[PDB]
Amino acid sequence: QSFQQPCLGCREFPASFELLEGDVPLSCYAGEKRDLGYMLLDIDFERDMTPLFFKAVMEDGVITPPSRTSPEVRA
RNA sequence: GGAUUGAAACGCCAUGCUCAGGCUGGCGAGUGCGCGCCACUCAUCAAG
Repeated sequence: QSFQQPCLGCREFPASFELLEGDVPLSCYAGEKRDLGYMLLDIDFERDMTPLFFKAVMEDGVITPPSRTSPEVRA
């Protein structure tokens, strides 16, 4: 169930979803560290919709962004 | 139930491969070559 069909970015790309109740499956990038550069965390809507960015590293295929509510990522 | 740099977003309108042009003119299967040389139907059996 859902309020609306989720989409992968743009509405024309529907996202099939499913709750995961166990260990995450294996990633194709399991043994690799990859740097993706700075990308978007979220839009700080409270601060007149100021975007904020973080540098994305993709060790083992898992990205760990900082909490967008943290004071040290926000303006 | 506020926000997935999102929410909205046609490649779309239309356009003869056509007009046409012998595969033709002509060329003996032909000259010739015994099925032939031989070989008993035959040795018997009343008519009732």
